[PDB]
This record gives sequence, structure tokens and C-alpha cells, in this order.
Amino acid sequence: AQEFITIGSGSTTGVYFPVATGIAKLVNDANVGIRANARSTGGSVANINAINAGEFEMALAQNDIAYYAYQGCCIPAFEGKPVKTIRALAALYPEVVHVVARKDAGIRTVADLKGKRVVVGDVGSGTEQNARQILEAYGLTFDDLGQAIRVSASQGIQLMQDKRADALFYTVGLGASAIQQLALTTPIALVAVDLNRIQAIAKKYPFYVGFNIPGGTYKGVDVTTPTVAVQAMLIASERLSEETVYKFMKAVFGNLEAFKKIHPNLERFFGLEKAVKGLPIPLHPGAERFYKEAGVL
Ligand SMILES: N[C@@H](CCC(=O)O)C(=O)O
Repeated sequence: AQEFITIGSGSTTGVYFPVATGIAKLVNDANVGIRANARSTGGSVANINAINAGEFEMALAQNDIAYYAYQGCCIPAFEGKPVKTIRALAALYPEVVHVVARKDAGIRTVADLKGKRVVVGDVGSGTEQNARQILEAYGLTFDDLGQAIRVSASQGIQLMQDKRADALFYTVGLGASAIQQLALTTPIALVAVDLNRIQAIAKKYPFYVGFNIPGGTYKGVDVTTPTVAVQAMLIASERLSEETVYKFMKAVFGNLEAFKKIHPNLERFFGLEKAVKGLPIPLHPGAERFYKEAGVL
């Protein structure tokens, strides 16, 4: 318990939080000199800013946001100043853009969001970035919305449940508690996001891939949902030593069975081979060593 590691995540009812919490517990149980804890946050942007500032040693973040940060481009949060202090540890699972709408709000498509009260994501979230890009693909801006609300997942579904919001965006792994919870109490529907419309701007944002949310994933949503997704990644500060990261990797990913128990998305989508597939930023030296020894690299 000599070296402290705080892992930035997201809303407590998202997927980043339980994954980070599980990862922290697993590394702590390994007794390798690391004392880890997860911290709820606004998401990808907030997490990357925290790692750069030296506040967090690790964090979960979307591959697209990590790329923009490392390159100092593409989104207002990082344009003009690259964040070269972040390194990738592993690609984890697909993060799907969920566009949730109350059935009584007159919303069947993204275009219908015009004049509506929409939760666009949390402050410092990756979700907000995707929402802004997707809305533009449909000819809209936050100003065209009735209200552009930035709150946590728990606050967001509360607004939806009390009818103070009409729709909500959430770039998150399938099965997020926040969405499951909302589906059980409120009549909701998932709005589609056309990949082709997105493809029209794929040159600016190349990380989107087509993704179908299986019918029955959430209560009351029995039809499949055609949308888009990016990739969740575990990242770390370049400042962490190779030895520390290497020990961490063996304690967390070295125990694959234990790791997959952390969340259904890991059991369903995680694999060491895919963990190093199409990474947007450089792997941390400690992770490279782990993957080389595992035969993955
Ligand atoms: N990818 C989302 C967070 C999703 C989650 O918390 O599971 C974001 O960066 O805003």
C-alpha cells in the first residue's frame, strides 16, 4: 500500500465506475504494493484533464476522446494543446451511443430533438462530444434544443423520470444501471443514429463504428436499435513507472477470470488480443512489456 493510484471513471450508475471500482479491488487484493481507488467523475474529458494535471494516475476514457486529447485537436476541450502525458493500457469494450427519449415527448428521430429539453451528457463527458457531433450530422446544434442539460447519469434519469427532460444522450457500455433503472420506471424508446449520416463526417471523426443494441437489452425496448459506438479504454499517466504499471497489469489482466467478473461487458467483449487492437495513443511501457510476455504483441 505504498503507491497510491486513483482511477478516474464516470457516473456511479454508468459502466466506467463499477469497472474502475472492480479493478481497484482486484489490484488491492494482489498485494503488490499498490493501493487503488476509483473516483466518480464527469467522464472522459474530465478524466484526461485530471491525469494531465497530476490528480489521477489512471482513468477510463473513450478512444476517440483520447485521440483528440493526445493530438490536441478535433474538440474544443483539447484543440490547440496536445496532452502527450497519457498512455493506453487496454481497449476494454464497446461504448454505444444511447439516445433515450420519453415515448410521450414527440421524438422518433435525432432531428426531432429540435426544441426539446435534452440531457446532452455530463460536464467533462465524452458523451457531450458525441452528442454535439451527432446533432450536427442531423443539422442541429445545442442552441436548436429547447434546453441543453449537463448533469450526471443519476441526475439525468431523474429528470427524465420526473418529465423535466425529454431525451438523454449517454455514450456508454450496454447494460448501464442508469438506463436499466429508467427503463423499469418510465416508458422510453431508443432513438437510432444513422451511421451513413455519421459517415458523411467520418473524416473529422473516424472512430465511430456501426452498432446494434439487441432488442430486449432494456425493459420495454424490444426492437433492436441501430446506432454507433466507440471504444472504452483504460489509460494511465506516462509518469507512472514501467514497473508499477507492469505489476498492475499482471494483477489485473493476468487474472483474466477475475477480471471478467468485474462487469458483464468485460465477460462479453474483453480479450487480450483485442485489448491491443487499434489503439489511438501509445501503450504505456509497462503494458507493452505485459502484452509482449503474454504473446499478444
Ligand atoms: N464514455 C462516457 C462515460 C461512460 C461510463 O461512465 O460508463 C464518457 O466519457 O462520458
